[PDB]
Amino acid sequence: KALSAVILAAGKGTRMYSDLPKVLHTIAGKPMVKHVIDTAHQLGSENIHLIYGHGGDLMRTHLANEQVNWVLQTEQLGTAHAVQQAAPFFKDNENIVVLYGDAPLITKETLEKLIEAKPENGIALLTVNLDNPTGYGRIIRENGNVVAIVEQKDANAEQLNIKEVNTGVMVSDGASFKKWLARVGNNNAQGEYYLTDLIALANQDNCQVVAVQATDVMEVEGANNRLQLAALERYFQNKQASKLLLEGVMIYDPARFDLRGTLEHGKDVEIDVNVIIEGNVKLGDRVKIGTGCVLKNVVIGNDVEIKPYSVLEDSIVGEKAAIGPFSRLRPGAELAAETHVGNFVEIKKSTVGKGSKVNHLTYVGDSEIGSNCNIGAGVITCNYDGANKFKTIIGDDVFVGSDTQLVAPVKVANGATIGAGTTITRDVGENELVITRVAQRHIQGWQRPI
Amino acid sequence: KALSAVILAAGKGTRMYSDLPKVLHTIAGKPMVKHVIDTAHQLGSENIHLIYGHGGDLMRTHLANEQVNWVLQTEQLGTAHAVQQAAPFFKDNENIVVLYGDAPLITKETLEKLIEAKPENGIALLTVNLDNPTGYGRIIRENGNVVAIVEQKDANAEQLNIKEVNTGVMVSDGASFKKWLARVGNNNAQGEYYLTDLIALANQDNCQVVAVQATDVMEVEGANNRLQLAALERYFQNKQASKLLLEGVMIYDPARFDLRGTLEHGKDVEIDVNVIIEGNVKLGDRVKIGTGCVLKNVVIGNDVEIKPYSVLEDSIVGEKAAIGPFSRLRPGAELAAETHVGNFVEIKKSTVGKGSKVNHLTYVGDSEIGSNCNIGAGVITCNYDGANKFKTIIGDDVFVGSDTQLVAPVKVANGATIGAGTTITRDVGENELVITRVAQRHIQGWQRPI
Amino acid sequence: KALSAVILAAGKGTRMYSDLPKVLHTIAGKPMVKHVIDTAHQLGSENIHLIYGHGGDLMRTHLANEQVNWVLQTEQLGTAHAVQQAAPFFKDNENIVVLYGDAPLITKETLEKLIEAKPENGIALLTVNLDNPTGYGRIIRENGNVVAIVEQKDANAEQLNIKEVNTGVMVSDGASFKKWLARVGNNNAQGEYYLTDLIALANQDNCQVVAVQATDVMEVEGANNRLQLAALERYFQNKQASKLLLEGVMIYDPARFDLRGTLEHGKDVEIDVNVIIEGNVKLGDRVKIGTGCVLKNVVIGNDVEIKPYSVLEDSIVGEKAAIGPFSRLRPGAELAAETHVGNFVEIKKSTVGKGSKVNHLTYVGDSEIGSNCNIGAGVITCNYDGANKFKTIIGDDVFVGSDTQLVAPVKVANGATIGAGTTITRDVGENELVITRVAQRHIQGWQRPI
Ligand SMILES: COc1cc2nc(N3CCc4c(ccn(CC(C)C)c4=O)C3)nc(NS(=O)(=O)CC(F)(F)F)c2cc1OCC1CC1
Ligand SMILES: COc1cc2nc(N3CCc4c(ccn(CC(C)C)c4=O)C3)nc(NS(=O)(=O)CC(F)(F)F)c2cc1OCC1CC1
Ligand SMILES: COc1cc2nc(N3CCc4c(ccn(CC(C)C)c4=O)C3)nc(NS(=O)(=O)CC(F)(F)F)c2cc1OCC1CC1
Repeated sequence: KALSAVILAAGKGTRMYSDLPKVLHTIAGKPMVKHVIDTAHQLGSENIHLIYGHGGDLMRTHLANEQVNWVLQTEQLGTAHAVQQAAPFFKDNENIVVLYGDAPLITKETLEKLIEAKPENGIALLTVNLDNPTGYGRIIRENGNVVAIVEQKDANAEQLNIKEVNTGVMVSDGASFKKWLARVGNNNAQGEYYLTDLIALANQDNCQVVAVQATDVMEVEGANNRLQLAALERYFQNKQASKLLLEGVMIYDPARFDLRGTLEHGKDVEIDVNVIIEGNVKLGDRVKIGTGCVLKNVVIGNDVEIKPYSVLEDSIVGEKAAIGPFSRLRPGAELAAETHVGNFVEIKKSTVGKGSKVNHLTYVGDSEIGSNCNIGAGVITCNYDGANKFKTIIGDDVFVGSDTQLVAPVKVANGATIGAGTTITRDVGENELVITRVAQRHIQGWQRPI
Repeated sequence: KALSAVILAAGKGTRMYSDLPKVLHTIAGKPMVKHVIDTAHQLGSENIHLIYGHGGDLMRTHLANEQVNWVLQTEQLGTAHAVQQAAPFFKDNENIVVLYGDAPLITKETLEKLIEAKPENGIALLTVNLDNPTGYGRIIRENGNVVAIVEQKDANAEQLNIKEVNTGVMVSDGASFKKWLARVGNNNAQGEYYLTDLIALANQDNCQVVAVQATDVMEVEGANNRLQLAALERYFQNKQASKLLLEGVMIYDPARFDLRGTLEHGKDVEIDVNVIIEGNVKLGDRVKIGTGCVLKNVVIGNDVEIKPYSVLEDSIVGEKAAIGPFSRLRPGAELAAETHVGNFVEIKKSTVGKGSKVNHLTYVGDSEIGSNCNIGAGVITCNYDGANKFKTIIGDDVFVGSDTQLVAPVKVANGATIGAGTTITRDVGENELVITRVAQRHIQGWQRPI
Repeated sequence: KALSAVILAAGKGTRMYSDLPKVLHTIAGKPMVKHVIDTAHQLGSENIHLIYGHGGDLMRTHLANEQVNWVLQTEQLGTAHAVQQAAPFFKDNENIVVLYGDAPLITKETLEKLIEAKPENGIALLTVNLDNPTGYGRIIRENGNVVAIVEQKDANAEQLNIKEVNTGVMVSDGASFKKWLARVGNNNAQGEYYLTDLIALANQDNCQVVAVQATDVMEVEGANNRLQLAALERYFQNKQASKLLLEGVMIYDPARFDLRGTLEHGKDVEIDVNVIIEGNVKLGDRVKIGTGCVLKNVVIGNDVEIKPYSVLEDSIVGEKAAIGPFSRLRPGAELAAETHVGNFVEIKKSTVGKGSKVNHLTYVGDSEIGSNCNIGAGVITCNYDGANKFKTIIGDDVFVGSDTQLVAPVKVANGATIGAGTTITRDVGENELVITRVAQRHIQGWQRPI
């Protein structure tokens, strides 16, 4: 059969103590609900029906590009009534999986096992065994077969002893859902339609209710507060780190590694402790990343070593280049092959050509630097106090002496030499040597405090 | 009844291999004994009797402000004799809890349970179950009731099998203590009065000895060496991190978070991995703290983002300000709302006014900077080689060009413009433009090494 | 008896996905096989027979100084045939222990227990119990005594139930090895001589085969991929951290500590979270190391505090000196007693004399600085665009003003004073005051954009 999904994402998440709605809280840099959407799609869902409510505007701005059918929940009438709002879109002959935007770790493999165990015209539900089943809905079995679910507040002494609980995740065919949902009543103190009633309605229709137990508890675990979110984050990071390790990436300590995005890697990549990878990061062969580096949306060529406490964003680094320690690459930094970037160096929106070195205490912004240049310590690109930010153009084989200020817009042609302590405001021609003429007083026999 | 406490804090701590005495070793930045004092006070103790001895001078300097009664132990005659020194201060009608300055994690709740289980004229003692009870005093029970305690060196084959051990923590009324303590003899090889004898003396007086078992082993655990101290530190940090998480603080990884002081927080506060919080730190709503930051005695307004590897001490930061990465705030740094502090910037004892930006490679000390100023890269506040450190005063809307040295004492008035590479020694007036006139040699056809 | 060892180190390590051979992958900064060699030597081995093959050239370059007998494996004919290549070197009357260069954690103590349990003319083998023995060779016991080993692919339903497995580690006398090895046939599908056959051959010779069970599973664990390597690294680091803690080093969190080399320490040494120690590091008494520091091949005198995010390599630091935060010591940095090195300061191949201070935004290379000097913020040592790197010599009691460039080769004698913003190219004499004479335009009524 075909498949479509329903994700409940309307909940408030009061225990989060947040102006953000529950499902928008992130795991590895992306909202909980987004993980669930991706799994639903990877599962093969034709449609994804996102049921939303609380913090609606924030949902729509934060998930604008998500390939989903937006189903707004006006009146809060319980989960069965919410899914019923998505029900008119169900095709009779397709399976419908119900998921929760606050249980982000649910896997493709487990859901595939659940679908395949669904009997024709029946229900398949996910259940899980807990040492302490307190608070959750108990799974009721008559002679092996599943007949009902009983919540804590209704459970008798013996029922309270059942260690198998309801995860809320279930699969059934479209027509069955439409059929059973309509027959759910709200004769209760809270006056709302509970999704769990569908188990009894299937049994009363003499349809099979197969439970599939999940081996991994965390997979069906929901984050109701930030302690629980942190537990989920750590599990998810460990899962990501294990994969990379078995693929051949050396992570010196997976427990001190963070991937918040996607990583593309070559072979013999080494990643030291306390490194954070964000956005889209591509690493070529034999790249070495030292402790405390942060890489966000970067492309690193082969044989690049990144020394400790370097921070890179939206940057490109050519093969055999050397970065760090304490280097800052800001958006738009392009380093060609064999370039050197050293301590306390900031590079913004600039191209640095092959073999050029920028080794200490320097700021380069809005600049184009050619090949084999020597950019001295204390060199700074700046602007006049004016309207917009102009560019600095440096050619090949240029020597820029220590503590020189390059005032944009300015051009320094091939082979030029610029002496230490210079203020460059006029264009420098090819093979031109610029020296600052200093004026100094020398005072003899000046004695310092003894 | 009323309550007072006795804390044994005289021990040497040889296995620490330290010139510091055992109890002065820190958990979360404060001495072990200080945790115990605070718990004793929170418990409701009228008096706290600190028994001290080894490293006495260090105790008195390190705990000067502690609201305690200082009881010096001259002769080392065992624990019963030490408590006896505090005994003349016990009121007959008050409970007395005995605690240990090297078991820092003991909680208020557990101690409340112990006190309430104390029978009139009886004793209540804390005990705990261990898989491996080796080395510790075994709890001896006759037909359910506690009669004696037997140490390893006296325990027979069967007694050595008892898994319940003595934590040393006990409660009894004042008069009872005075009474039983006096009756403790020292007829032993080590020739000292053991506190444990009080169990037998109570039983021989036909008084009840109720044991209260502690559920959490770490709570009654003492640190005898630094391995054990580290285990205690990690437990204590995890307890602190859990609280903050349930209160709504997002700590991306509680296992890589350190709080060594007190934290005050608003809502939607996000704290990335490897952050250390020391002293008194106040965080407003929606503050973002990136990886590797250290905050010590700071106040952070709403909506401030602190980028990675920033270190702040005794500083104030206004709302919507931007700090980091690689920023240094030293004591006396005050940043007004909407200010910008960037990489490799050091700020010491300075006020920076609203909307001002200090973005790269800069040192500002002893300075007052107004609103909407632009402080260029490489700008440095300095002094003449003289006696004391003078101040630099900058008004509103001032432009200070790159790599400019401001030589204090100097004043730069509202709207002044200072060109790159300048040395400012004379006061700069309002709307005054200061440009350095450069002298340069230009040499054509200078060829660099090929 | 005497002892010699055989280490199998020829394996490919395909699952590592590396151009490095398996055994050259590092634990704590040194190749797996090197740990095994050191243990073999500490055990008391007269000879160490290194069997090698895959990535042979890399082995020989990476292990050049290892005191071993290099035994090249040309034809890959199974492990029994490999050890047979080392067999002509075995002395009849010595014990021979067989080890694996990919099981790096094997200890001296466990191997001593194995040797001593070896019966005369018999075999002693290491075995270990596993919950899940899947994939490994099962230990077969007849009435308590060890008779054979059966691999997964030959194991029947019941044999597959045996939870005791073969670690491959074994001891026997030289003559016995030579004797049993020769009698190993290769009548199998893979056509290779298996070392395990020696158990059956000993039993058929009516010789005792004693198994010694290992209590610690990780000790006999081999790293076949990088996930497993990381598990081994973490175990090994925790073992190293525990030792240091019990010796009196305060490591605030052993789970965030990394030692990749050797550490020599005094008393009351404090090491904050996320510190990496590499090469040979010596720490005197009461040294404080803050978070995120990296120390590689350094000597730190007594009472030195190293503030956070400092990186030191091949450097020497005198007693009571102050380093950091954000300080860089590059090879050849020597700091005398009571010196100060502050934020965003880089020091390369330079000596800094007693009480001198280098506190902000400074680069010192190839320099000699005397005692009690004041090196201002923004000070830079540089060179002319020439052939080699020349030296800067500064005497005692020199004041070097902010943002001064020192152009080597140059000498600044005792008691000289150098004003801010200076370019020093000529030698500065004793008690000479050098001030830069500035030329400035002042323009009144210059109004900035409103
Ligand atoms: C963010 O939005 C959500 C998320 C959500 N998530 C979950 N779950 C996700 C979390 C969860 C669940 C079951 C069990 N555990 C315990 C675990 C298996 C040990 C869980 O953690 C189910 N249930 C929900 N409702 S439910 O509990 O009634 C579902 C039921 F489990 F079937 F009962 C639910 C409702 C919801 O609001 C939409 C409502 C308004 C229409
Ligand atoms: C720093 O000063 C201390 C701290 C201290 N602490 C402790 N404890 C604190 C530590 C402790 C304890 C019991 C059991 N465990 C094991 C645990 C429960 C698994 C412990 O770790 C008791 N006992 C002490 N003495 S004691 O062992 O005799 C107390 C007794 F447990 F009752 F016996 C004790 C003495 C002491 O010196 C003062 C003496 C000179 C007057
Ligand atoms: C890097 O080089 C190596 C390392 C190596 N290591 C190991 N081991 C080391 C790894 C290992 C081992 C046994 C069991 N476990 C599981 C554990 C005890 C739970 C292991 O992890 C043995 N065995 C090896 N061979 S073996 O498995 O046949 C040895 C046997 F275990 F006796 F069978 C082996 C061969 C090898 O190549 C040389 C061959 C060409 C001559």
